[PDB]
Amino acid sequence: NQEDSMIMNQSSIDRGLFRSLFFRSYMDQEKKSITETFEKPQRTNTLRMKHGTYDKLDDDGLIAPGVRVSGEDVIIGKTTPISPDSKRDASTPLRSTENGIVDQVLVTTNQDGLKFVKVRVRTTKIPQIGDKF
Amino acid sequence: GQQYSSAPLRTVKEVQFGLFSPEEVRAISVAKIRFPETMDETQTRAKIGGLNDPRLGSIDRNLKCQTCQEGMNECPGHFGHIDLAKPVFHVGFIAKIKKVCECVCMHCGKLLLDEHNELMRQALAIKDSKKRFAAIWTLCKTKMVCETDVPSEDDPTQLVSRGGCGNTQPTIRKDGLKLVGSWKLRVLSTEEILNIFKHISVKDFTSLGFNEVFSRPEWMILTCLPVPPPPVRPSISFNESQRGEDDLTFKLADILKANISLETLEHNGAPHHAIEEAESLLQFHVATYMDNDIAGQPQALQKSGRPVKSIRARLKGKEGRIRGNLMGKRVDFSARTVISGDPNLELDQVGVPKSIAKTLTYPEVVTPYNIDRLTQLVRNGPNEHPGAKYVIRDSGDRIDLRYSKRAGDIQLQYGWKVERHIMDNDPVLFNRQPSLHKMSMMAHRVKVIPYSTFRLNLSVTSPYNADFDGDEMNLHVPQSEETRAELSQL
Amino acid sequence: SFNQFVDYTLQDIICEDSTLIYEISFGKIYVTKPMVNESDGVTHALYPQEARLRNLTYSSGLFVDVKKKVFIGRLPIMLRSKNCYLSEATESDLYKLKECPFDMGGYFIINGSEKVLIAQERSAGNIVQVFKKAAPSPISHVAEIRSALEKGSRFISTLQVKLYGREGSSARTIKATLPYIKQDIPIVIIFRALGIIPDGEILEHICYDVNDWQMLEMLKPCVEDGFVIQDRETALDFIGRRGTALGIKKEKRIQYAKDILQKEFLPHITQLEGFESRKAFFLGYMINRLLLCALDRKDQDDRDHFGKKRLDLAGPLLAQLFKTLFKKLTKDIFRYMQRTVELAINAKTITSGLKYALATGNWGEQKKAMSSRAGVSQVLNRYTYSS
Amino acid sequence: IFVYQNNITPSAMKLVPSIPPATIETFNEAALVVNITHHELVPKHIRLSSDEKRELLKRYRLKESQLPRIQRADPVALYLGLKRGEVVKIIRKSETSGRYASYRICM
Amino acid sequence: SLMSCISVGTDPMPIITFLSEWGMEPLEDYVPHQSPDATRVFVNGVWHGVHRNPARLMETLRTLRRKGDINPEVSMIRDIREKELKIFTDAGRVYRPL
Amino acid sequence: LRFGEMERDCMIAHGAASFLKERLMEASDAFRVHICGICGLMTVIAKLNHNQFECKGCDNKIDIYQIHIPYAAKLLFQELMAMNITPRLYTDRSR
Amino acid sequence: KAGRLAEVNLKDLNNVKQMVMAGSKGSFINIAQMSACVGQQSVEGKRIAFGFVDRTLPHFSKDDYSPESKGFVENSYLRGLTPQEFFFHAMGGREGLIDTAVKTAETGYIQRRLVKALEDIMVHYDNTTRNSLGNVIQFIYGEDGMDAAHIEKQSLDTIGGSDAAFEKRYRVDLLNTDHTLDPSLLESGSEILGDLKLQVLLDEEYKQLVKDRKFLREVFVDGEANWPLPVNIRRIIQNAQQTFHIDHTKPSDLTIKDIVLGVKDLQENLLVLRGKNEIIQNAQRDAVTLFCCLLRSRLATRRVLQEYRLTKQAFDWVLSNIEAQFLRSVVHPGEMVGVLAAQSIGEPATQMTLKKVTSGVPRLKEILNVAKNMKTPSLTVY
Amino acid sequence: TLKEKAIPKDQRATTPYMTKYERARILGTRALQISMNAPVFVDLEGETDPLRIAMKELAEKKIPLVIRRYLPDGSFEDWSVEELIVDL
Amino acid sequence: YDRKVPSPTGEYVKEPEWVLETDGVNLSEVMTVPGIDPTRIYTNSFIDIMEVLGIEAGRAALYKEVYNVIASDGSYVNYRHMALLVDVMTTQGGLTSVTRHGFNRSNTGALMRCSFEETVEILFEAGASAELDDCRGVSENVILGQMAPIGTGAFDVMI
RNA sequence: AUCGAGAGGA
DNA sequence: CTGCTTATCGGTAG
DNA sequence: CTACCGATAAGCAGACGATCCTCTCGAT
Ligand SMILES: [Mg+2]
Ligand SMILES: [Zn+2]
Ligand SMILES: [Zn+2]
Ligand SMILES: [Zn+2]
Repeated sequence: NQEDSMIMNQSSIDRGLFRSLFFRSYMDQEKKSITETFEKPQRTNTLRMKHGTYDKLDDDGLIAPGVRVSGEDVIIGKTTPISPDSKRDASTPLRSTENGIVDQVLVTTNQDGLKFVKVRVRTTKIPQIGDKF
Repeated sequence: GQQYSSAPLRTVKEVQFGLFSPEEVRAISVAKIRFPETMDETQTRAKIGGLNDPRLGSIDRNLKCQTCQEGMNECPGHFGHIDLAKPVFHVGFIAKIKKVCECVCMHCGKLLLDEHNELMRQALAIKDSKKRFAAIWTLCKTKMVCETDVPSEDDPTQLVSRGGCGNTQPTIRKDGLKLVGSWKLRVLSTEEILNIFKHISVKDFTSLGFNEVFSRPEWMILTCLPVPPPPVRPSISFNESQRGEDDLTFKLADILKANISLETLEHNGAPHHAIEEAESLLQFHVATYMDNDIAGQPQALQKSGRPVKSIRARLKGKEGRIRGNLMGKRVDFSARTVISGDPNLELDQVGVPKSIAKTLTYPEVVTPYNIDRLTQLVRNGPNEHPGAKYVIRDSGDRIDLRYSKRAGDIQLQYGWKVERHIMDNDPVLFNRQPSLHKMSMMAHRVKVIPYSTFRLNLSVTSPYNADFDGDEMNLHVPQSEETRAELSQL
Repeated sequence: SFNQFVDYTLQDIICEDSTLIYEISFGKIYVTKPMVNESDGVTHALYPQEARLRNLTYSSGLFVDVKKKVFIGRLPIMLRSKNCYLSEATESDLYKLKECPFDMGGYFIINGSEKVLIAQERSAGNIVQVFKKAAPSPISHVAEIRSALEKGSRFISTLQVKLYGREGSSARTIKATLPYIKQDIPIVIIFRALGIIPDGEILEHICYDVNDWQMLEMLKPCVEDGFVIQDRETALDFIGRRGTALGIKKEKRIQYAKDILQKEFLPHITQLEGFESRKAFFLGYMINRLLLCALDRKDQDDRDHFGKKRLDLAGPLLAQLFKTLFKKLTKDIFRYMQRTVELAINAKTITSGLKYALATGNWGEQKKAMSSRAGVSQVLNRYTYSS
Repeated sequence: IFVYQNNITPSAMKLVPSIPPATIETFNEAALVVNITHHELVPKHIRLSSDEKRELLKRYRLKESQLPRIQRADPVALYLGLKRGEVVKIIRKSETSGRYASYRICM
Repeated sequence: SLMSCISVGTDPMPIITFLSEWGMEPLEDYVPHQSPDATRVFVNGVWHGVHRNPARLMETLRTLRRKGDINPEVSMIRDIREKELKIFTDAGRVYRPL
Repeated sequence: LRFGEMERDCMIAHGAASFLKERLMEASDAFRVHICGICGLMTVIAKLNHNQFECKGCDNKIDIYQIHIPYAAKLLFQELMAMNITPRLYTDRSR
Repeated sequence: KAGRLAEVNLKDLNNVKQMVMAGSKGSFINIAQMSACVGQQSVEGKRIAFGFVDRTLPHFSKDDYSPESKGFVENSYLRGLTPQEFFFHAMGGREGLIDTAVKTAETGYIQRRLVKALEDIMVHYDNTTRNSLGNVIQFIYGEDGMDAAHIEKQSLDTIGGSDAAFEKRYRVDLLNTDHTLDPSLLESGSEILGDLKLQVLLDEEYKQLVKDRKFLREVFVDGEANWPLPVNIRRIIQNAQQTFHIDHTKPSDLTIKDIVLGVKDLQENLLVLRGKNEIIQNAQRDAVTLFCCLLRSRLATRRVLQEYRLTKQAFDWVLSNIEAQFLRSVVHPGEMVGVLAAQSIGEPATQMTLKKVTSGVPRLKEILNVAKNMKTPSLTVY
Repeated sequence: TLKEKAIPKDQRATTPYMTKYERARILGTRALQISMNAPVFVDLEGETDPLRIAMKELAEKKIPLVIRRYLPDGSFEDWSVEELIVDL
Repeated sequence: YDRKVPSPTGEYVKEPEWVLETDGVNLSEVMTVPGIDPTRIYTNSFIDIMEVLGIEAGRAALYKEVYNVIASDGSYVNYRHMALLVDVMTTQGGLTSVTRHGFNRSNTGALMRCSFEETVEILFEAGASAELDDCRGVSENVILGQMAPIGTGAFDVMI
């Protein structure tokens, strides 16, 4: 506890002392004759997809809420059809460092008529060793 | 991860700074630079013989760099060049272009005060090219006329000879980019000054900070401008179907449009005057692609925003090339975490947390000594701590240890490299910024610990100047044994 | 601050230059309760909560009565303003609206993100200030006034009343720097320019005590630089000025000066014809303040005094924009008419010109050269209620 | 040694380097009232011979320029008369070692 | 701080039209040498002339303020030992209660 | 993580140079360019696998050398080249 | 005075006093402010100046220069600051925060410049000190060719002491039955009495010790003995008389030559500059000079034989040890001092945060600019 | 002209002691070779660390490396890891 | 002021002296005065000291101030470090500033002087005056990313 | 991924 | 809170 | 006496400004 440290009772930590929920939100739109699409991706002459597993996405290209996400797991599967010289991947993975459970998923539309999505992921965070106070 | 060179390899010894000649620029290049376009010759997505390519680097990850071959990750990018019809001033040298034009008169182009003056005699003998030019300037800035003849030093009369026609020399001023003076108005054209330096005697160069072969005033103002290659101005962004080029590419387009804005007035419909209006903008862009911080106007739109960059502000101090990417680079094999202090550690020790240990690696050569522990290390793999990822073979091929079919095997031969996790008692550099010392930069011993902090000894608190109030701290890991020495011995 | 910008400031900024060249002349403004016309659909009453989820802008439509009912654009509405609706809603109503009862709003909102307008602080105009100058400076004291109006465009005509020559330095002249001008003018010429000709009446506007000889002695060297110019007509004449100014003048440069002293020289007080003594007293008051600090009877003016500083808040903040934005909409209709000479309204300009500024920080649209950049409108911050 | 007691008109300083090999040094009396080399800070300066120069220049293996320099109109250097090439030796006292040798070529 | 607010800013016009209708000699008709016992009057830093006996002018102003007839925002700065009286109606001054 | 200019300076104090070349070459960027023995710049066309290095204009075939410098340096020198300045690199100790 | 009233009231079981007694955290001011009173707050040197022209806050009258009106907090942090007090204290605190964020700013501009001005300055090999051009700066690093790492503070006995106390200490007169080495101190002491070949060697010792005292006092006019110097002789001596376990009751086995011609031949072996030519070996002498004062000094026939009695076996070791340690203290050709010299000044520069002379980083800003525009100029005439 | 130079074995002005930097990269340059399965010139007393061996080889003066010490003018002095004294 | 000075008995006794302290500076005319000791008069203006008493006095005077900057704040930095800094300033001939005007024009190789403040121009005139960079200094070898002539790389190992 | 802004950590 | 440039003044030469 | 040249004094203008770090937002 020397030099601006402190010792924290683990026992108290476990009964609930400084425990916290943490929520994060992920977002996506479509296009700006050429429109982006929401779907669980595949190869498709694309051979430029992300690293993690899309396996948590159903058919709309989104995760369901009950599921559990961790590491490079894809959250929003979304493909973009390009001619040009088919469908190039534009999927947003879960944050490199983050983990936890999907809380709510919002499917809506914007002023222009774009398929619009907001995914909320939730983690519980316990007072760990290097946490500031 | 490169190739094999009949050309030897050697340390750089000397660095010579000079200037570009029309002779060089036109022979050093392979590109021609004709059209102000970039790509799509009527929709045709390729390269085009205009600005990007004709014997230069490619974009679609192709070895089509013209026998330059081999991979973007190899071709430095030759270069070509852009034929400026009308001569064009240089930006950073406006100061000196004036200065020299204040030291040399008109018509013949000759030194103003020879050895005949008994003060200039203290300039042609002094060492250094820098202080010499500062000496001459002080004397030949008052005197105007080229002089008839004219002493004779030393002594009485009447006179001797040297050569020249006695015309008056103007009082030159700075007007944005042009040079205008008064005689007793006439503006000094770029064509007018090039012709003054195209001649000029051989002992006129050396007399004032210049060189016969390396740098001439006839090169100081720009005959033929060099065109920088693609690896200096990259491409796309957020499309893969809707372009999105850099920004030095935009400014070269502005010069190219202005260059064949004059030839469409020389060999085509030719007005006599108000064509000087176009000579300012073609000079302005080469005066703005090289610098944009002087006086008058900045720049702005397109296909982008404002103002502008213009090389120099890639060079200027902090976050630019020298002080940001050369003197202090960002580097691999490093880690950062909040520190907390440990009394049950030894002074020279540093608690590296487990997950960081699984991340950072040290290349170890397979030597008959370590095999027994090193092969176990391959078998443990990049998940369990005393393990390893990446195994490097004879031909420099990369075994990724966290994918692949043969990874729960691998018989390690001699002289193979194996990148391993960090194990206990390895020597690592461990600093805290702001780094005020040697002693904010100390080697440490490793003991892999649980929990996410870097653990370190309370008595090493002082030389790093740290609290536990949330101070984060950096750690660097060597990669050569020699370095591993130079860490624990220095 | 936002309620004053809607319930009035909006009104009067519309007027003024609205009248056009027939007579397209603007009038009242009706302001809706926040709506959003979404594509292939109806006009919808957008509540706070809906805006944030949907990445929309909680803005209402402006309507303005034009002359020989019309949509001008969309104004971002400050929450718990005026009609965030909300500012009407009872506690129970708030929960059903899925909006927090502890929410106090502040913050309206753009592209679904909540945005706060940050109070800006500058030095107040229309105050007389005296400033003792450094050592290598020829001038010793300077009386400065950032004269600028309150209801009529944005003209910042800064005026300096300098007092050259150090203590010791012989003959301390006083000159003043006028706006459109180029050189400095002795004050005795300024007065004579306004219409006060006889000295003594000059020093009456300045010095307000017959006994006070010390000040009067201070002004003796000024008069000496005057009696080159001993009549009104020639006092407007010594505004020249210098090297070359067109050439063809005399009767044209006199009328040039005769405007600068009414339109530019102290733009407050007034800007019209029949006022000359209203200003010369004020000018005399400046000289009184400048010399009152040169005799060291009163202190040099404090720069950090909070009562001579003003805060530009969300209201008059939006004013700055709306003035500029409304004039760009105005001078677009003037150019649509020009090509007509035989609908027209570009409502997006005001709509997106407010949104852009309120989204970024660059308070002034696409120019950014206005160094207001300083993160005017920041992204709320909701880590804890107290923050 | 010229000993003027007020000032020199610049038309006179240009007739100084006009008689080689002889040298003339102009000295003001306001600068000569007290001896500067007597002062606490100033240590003893000792001019050395051209034969000892080469001895310094070879035995420390230096270049003409590479030596620490002293000014031509330097207060001490004027007091001993140093032309270009002429080097001084300076025996300053130090809290690290009793003595320390310093050298300055006159530029 | 907790108590502080920003001035919203009223129309200056009813103050002007009040003063000139309660003594207050306009600036044009002012003669400095024969009325030195004069408090000059400022409104948003505009010199609207001079007032003789401001003592009773003050207590009438302060009462109108405290009653409501003059917007309670408007600050009324009487200088005793400088012979000035300034009335400010700007939109940005910071004020507090007490 | 950035190994700042201020951080370099501490490694210099320690006299550890082999580490500073490790940190500024092996980590970060290292690049293998190709200089003309005569003209001195980066003109040489790397016709590798075919042994050819024919730098035209100077008509060089044999007198061409390989060097190890950071890509930032190559970026620096190119930028200078484009700004009409020759930053030449020479192979031998003497001039 | 209020402080020191609270200082001599804190009992020995008082924890705050105990951490101060340890030097672990805190000091006297910390005590004074917490228990007694927090004192007079200051902004820009001067005590709280008027804002409200002629008064500090509108809670006071004008022209009030008394203590509380101009920002003196009579109460301690335990007692509580008052309404006014608190704002005053706030005004002070704020300046602290302000200048900190402007100090490190001004320091890191110092530090960077220093570092960039010295940089390439290293030793080498000719043990001198030079830059990239090979333009020499120092001919011997730090004027003595010693690394600062090894160096330590050591009193120079020759510098202090009375002319009466000095002889007593150092003079060995064999021709003088009241100033000879007692036959209890030396094996030969009684036979050494008289002798004219050993009273030209002792007169050689005592005369150099007196040339030293006139030489040191000419250097250190301060009268200060204690000076940074390599090799701790005091500790080599304490190592000698505990390694060889010497009783202080039986006489030495040293000769008078052993000592006197010992120290003079060790002096020859304290190499720093090595060149066998005239000029180098002349600077070799002019680098060891202070450390040889100090060793004679110390050691001194009288010292060695009477103060800390030494045997011939021990003394030969001591002499061997000093030469050994001395060669370890030399700067290593290659030491980069450029940086090291900057770093050593730029670091405490950062650790400066707040009586008329300009001081601190602001001054240091003039010094490193060679400023013609210096704030506080001053003659100091004697 | 290549070449000379060079400064003979007689008249050595340089410290006969091995410098801490000379030591650190002697160990360094050897541990580079030791790590890479190369002949060892001492008996290995149960130590396996490639830098640990270079230390033992140094204690017994069995390292065949030769220092070139460069003096500003250009001159160099050659010293073997046998003539040099390790004393740090 | 307090002085420590030798008594005829041998010891240093405390002998207090009278010392005058001034708010102005003109050493050219103050030491020339009858009464004061013109072998002890000191100024806190090392710039004047230089001008009057020679470059070498300029050193120590500049040292005394670097010293008082440090020691006034209860710190001690070892002589060699200040003494180095000080002397770098002095060895060019006059008082060389630790700013871009001083030590950046001083004939040093361009690349090294690049990595400072006037980055671009330094390169420019280097192209104009045909500067030959020596490449034996620190920054030059950092730019080219090579074994820098520093400690370790000051010499060169062979077989 | 680049540029431009602000918020916070030591 | 600083170096460089321009203008003005006193001095010498024809 | 007038004109030219040199020297000094005053007035105007430039090139940087702690190190690293983590996040959020908007844009051709
Ligand atoms: Mg803290
Ligand atoms: Zn290529
Ligand atoms: Zn000619
Ligand atoms: Zn070439």
